[PDB]
Amino acid sequence: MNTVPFTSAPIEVTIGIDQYSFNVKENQPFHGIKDIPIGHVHVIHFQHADNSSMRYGYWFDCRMGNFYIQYDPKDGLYKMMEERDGAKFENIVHNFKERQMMVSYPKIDEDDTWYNLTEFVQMDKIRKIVRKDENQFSYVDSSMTTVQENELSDPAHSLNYTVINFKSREAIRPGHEMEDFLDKSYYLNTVMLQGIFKNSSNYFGELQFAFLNAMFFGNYGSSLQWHAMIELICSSATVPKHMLDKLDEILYYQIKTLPEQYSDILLNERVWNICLYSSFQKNSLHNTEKIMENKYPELL
Amino acid sequence: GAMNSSNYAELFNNDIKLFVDDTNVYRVTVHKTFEGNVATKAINGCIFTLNPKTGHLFLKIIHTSVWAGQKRLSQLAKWKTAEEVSALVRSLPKEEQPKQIIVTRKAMLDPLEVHMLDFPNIAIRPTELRLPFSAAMSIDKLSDVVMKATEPQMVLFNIYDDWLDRISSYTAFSRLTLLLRALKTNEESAKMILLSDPTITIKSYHLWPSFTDEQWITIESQMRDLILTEYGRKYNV
Repeated sequence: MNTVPFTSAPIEVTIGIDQYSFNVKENQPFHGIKDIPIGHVHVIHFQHADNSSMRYGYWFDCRMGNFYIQYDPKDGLYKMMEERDGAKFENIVHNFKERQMMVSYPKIDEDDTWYNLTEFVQMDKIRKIVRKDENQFSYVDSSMTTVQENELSDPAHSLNYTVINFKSREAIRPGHEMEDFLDKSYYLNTVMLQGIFKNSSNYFGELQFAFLNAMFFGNYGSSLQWHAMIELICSSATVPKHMLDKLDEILYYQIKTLPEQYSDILLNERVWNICLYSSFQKNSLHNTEKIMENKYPELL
Repeated sequence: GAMNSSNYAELFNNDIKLFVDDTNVYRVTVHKTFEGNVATKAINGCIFTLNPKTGHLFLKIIHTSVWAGQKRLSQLAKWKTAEEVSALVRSLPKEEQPKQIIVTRKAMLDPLEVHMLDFPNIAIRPTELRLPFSAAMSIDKLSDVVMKATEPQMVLFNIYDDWLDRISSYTAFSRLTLLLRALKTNEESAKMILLSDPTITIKSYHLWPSFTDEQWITIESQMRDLILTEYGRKYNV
């Protein structure tokens, strides 16, 4: 059970840790988050009380180092940093725990929600989408644009999601125009799975990461990527049976976790109607179709 | 964006452009079977690819053999159209390739865009204009070469005959769209108007009769009258 200590909380802020969140008052004696489950990535995210614009946060894995949060009054945000001195860090955490100035990661024993949302998500893949090689953790915010969005302007602050474009030479074999456009199986299986991602686990990891950035930061480019990766599978007539079964589980937990009040902005009507009712896989996503019909029948 | 009443003069500028109309690509007769079910029988069709500035018509004849053993023919017809338009562009010298292709039906956009991926600088555009190019098969010489075809064939025409010697490409296009709109609304009446005077003939190398400038004014008036009559009938107004 790992800990992310906070130096202090000088500005009033809503702090998120994965799907949980806590309001902290200006100068409230708050010194961090303990009992963080080992074995998963995690995200610690922020929304200032005085500027509900720019949700921002940090993806990290406590197996990779000792991380803490400290407010920077110059850049005006909570920053993640690595403590390289193990003994200084253990002494900081032990003191804050003794003074009970830390919130406990509030996981119910029965509850596999976080595992289910991050099953294929790996820190090493996050660090290739979010390029800042001198840190072991990754900063994401509401405003960061994707490589694909940029093509259509600061490269160092981009989300390097895999570009998916249904009307591209990458997607369409010369001589198989109609076949490849109406059945995206060669784009899914040869170009994306065999070629770029190497396996379904890396594809799902990027799909799950895109969703989580959409949900936690309202990152529009991430929402675009999540839907594109769903549509590429649903629009393929030939998909391995293990992948369809796994996709139904992935999407079920994503739709289950989505705040009810954000379905209007975070869910693309066209993609979901096409995926559940028109696509090759209209009958392959039973769990997802049932939760969508019970939770968001207006969208459909 | 969309070609409309607003940007109509753009058709007659010096940027090469083609209209593509796929209406007549997949053509069928619907009939009863012996068992009293319904079946279709395909007949030869054509792609109508027109340069509105020069009148050059690339009439690609679609022989019924194309459809043999294929499913979802109305879908396939759009992709076959886009394949043949792409092939036509690739066959043209670079300086003759269009800068824009305007499709008369929005359902042609995705098929043509995907077939033209190798030409990122050729703009594929829809139109808000309700153009009467479906009536091309009411032009006897075009109908005749399509029906007689025994294999896939491209036939080249000038749909304006020699009109551009006397009139601009704006005026020529307006005369063509009026003739085709009349043929579309009441074919029999339009054909009667065009052939009524036995002394005005169609040249072997032409599609339309050899009207003088004054006879064209009379003809164009007769076509306008035909169209408005039919309209009052259609709508009881």
